[PDB]
Amino acid sequence: STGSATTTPIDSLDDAYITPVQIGTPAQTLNLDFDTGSSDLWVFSSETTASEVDGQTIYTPSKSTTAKLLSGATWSISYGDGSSSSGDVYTDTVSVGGLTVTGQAVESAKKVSSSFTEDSTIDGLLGLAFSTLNTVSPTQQKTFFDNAKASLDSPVFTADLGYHAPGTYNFGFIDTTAYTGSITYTAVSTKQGFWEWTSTGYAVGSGTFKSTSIDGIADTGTTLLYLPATVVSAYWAQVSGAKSSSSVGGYVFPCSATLPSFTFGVGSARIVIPGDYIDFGPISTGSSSCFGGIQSSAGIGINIFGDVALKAAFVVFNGATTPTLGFASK
Repeated sequence: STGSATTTPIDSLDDAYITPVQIGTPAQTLNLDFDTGSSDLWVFSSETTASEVDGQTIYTPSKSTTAKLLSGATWSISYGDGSSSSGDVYTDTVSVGGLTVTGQAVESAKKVSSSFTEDSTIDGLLGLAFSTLNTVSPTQQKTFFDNAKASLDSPVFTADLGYHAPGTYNFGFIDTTAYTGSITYTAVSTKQGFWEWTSTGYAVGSGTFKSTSIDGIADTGTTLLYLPATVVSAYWAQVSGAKSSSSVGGYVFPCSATLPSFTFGVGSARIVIPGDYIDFGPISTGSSSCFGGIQSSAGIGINIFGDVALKAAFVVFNGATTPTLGFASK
């Protein structure tokens, strides 16, 4: 089997991407944030505290003839940005782009933190990291991809995120019309539960490539590109007036600037992020100070190849017995 679904930016800055997902019988369609950095499929629901729902579409398990309460199971998750959610668990039928899993754990939120409430466009998350990170207790549950893998034509999914435009998540096949050149595959460590790999270095604009190993994670659920402070300083030094602002929380730059590109290495191959992809717009409405899309990972503990990086590539998440990642230009 295969599936194919369009993923769409939630706003004009590509702050996140949403993908429609059918849950239950009859189908209830929710727009979920596909997140290769976590492993829980959770939704706003009829059980979510009413004051914490503000415009999201909710899953109502009592209206699904295939929903079954997973007795005794709870979940609770905290994300790197400080947001969180928790609740109980149903199993139900879940379809993405024509690909159907029966018995998928659907984690129904009883509580969500304020940033989720405040984002009316995201109805939940669909985790695509490794199932070892799933938070369901006392019986850990599998991701959608893990449940579908055996049925897929090939045990892979691909992310093709657009810049200020829709893109595509495919399951079970590699669309050879969606990229240029070849796909370069690189080793993955699953020891932390992430799609963790080592970039071979970087360049800033037309500058010379620096060969240096950068361990990090391919994370569709993180908006920006978080890299070591040395790398980030070298980038922003090429932008007149750019500075790190402790009060704003990262590098900012004059909105009048034209940003240089940023290149990262995948083995001997190179992925070029155009300068425009690194502009996240005014820090507050009407400001002439703009927020940068490349930020330091120094306070995270891990480097994160988020959407800023991934949207410049066609990315293969290869879930073969030994997982790997593939990157192509597009």
